[PDB]
Amino acid sequence: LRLPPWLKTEIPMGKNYNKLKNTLRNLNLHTVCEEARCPNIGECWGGGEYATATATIMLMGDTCTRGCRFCSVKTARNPPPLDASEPYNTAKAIAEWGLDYVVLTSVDRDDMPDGGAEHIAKTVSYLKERNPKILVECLTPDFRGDLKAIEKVALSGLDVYAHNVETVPELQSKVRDPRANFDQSLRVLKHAKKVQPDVISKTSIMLGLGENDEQVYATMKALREADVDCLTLGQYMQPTRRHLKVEEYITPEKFKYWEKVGNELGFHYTASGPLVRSSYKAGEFFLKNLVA
Ligand SMILES: C[S@@+](CC[C@H](N)C(=O)[O-])C[C@H]1O[C@@H](n2cnc3c(N)ncnc32)[C@H](O)[C@@H]1O
Ligand SMILES: *C(=O)CCCC[C@@H](S)CC
Ligand code: SF4
Repeated sequence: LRLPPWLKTEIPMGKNYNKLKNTLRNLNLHTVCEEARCPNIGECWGGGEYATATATIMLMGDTCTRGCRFCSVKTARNPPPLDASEPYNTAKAIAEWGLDYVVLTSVDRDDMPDGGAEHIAKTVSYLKERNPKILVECLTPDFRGDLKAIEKVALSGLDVYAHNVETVPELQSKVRDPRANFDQSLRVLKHAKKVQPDVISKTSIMLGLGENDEQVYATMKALREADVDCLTLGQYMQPTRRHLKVEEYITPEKFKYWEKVGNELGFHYTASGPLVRSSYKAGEFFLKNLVA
């Protein structure tokens, strides 16, 4: 039981924030920020000085078919069916908020035959046909290794394909649902490079789940062997008392250390920090390292 000082946040202020909160409920859309109970809700939904207010619309309802021990998203054996109007409503809300870069994610839908690859592809297609110059990033589930489902999402005009390994291979069984493993997540990023050679790969790992420095170095080196372009490192924070406890709060100095090691291995940009999540300032990192 430890409580750190550098992981403290603020109660969400509602200057430019209720516009996003009321838009998500007008279209009956969900977001991973509210379900996962992220502390960076105020920073991402409301730019302090000059930060475009962005969000992470979570598709296919607020209930996941999997039960990951680090995630607080609701889990049910059979979630409600797909909403056909979700891909169309998402494209309207994103263009309404004036975003030049958007990130989209969804819960795992193991009950769907394609796992929702067609539903995600229609959300990106409706969003790119409406605004061709907008940048889209998809935080895609593993689809249980369905190479056809991964191909359908990667060929939807996607700019950055994102799928997280979450933690080191030695902690896949304790942290993630058994339907997801380390080698499976790498085959999601590898196949996205084969089907779409000009795509940008991106993944996110979490620290504080019992991993050591030796295990983290081998994971990043294996990701570079998978030709993964981008990497994200962040401190795992306990969502609820029912979930996993934090094992070790990584110091901000060591968080900066892995940023240099990522630059050594050749990662196009390594975003590391205690509060750094997968989509945390993802558009700001795109403008600083992925142009030229
Ligand atoms: C809910 S997942 C959605 C992607 C997809 N459903 C999957 O997991 O394969 C979105 C992100 O939230 C993050 N997340 C959930 N709970 C977290 C926590 N307690 N601390 C840090 N990150 C968390 C995970 O890292 C994950 O990458
Ligand atoms: C608490 O740590 C949950 C963090 C959720 C991060 C979402 S908003 C983006 C990956
Ligand atoms: S797959 Fe795991 S991390 Fe993703 S929404 Fe479901 S329980 Fe949460």
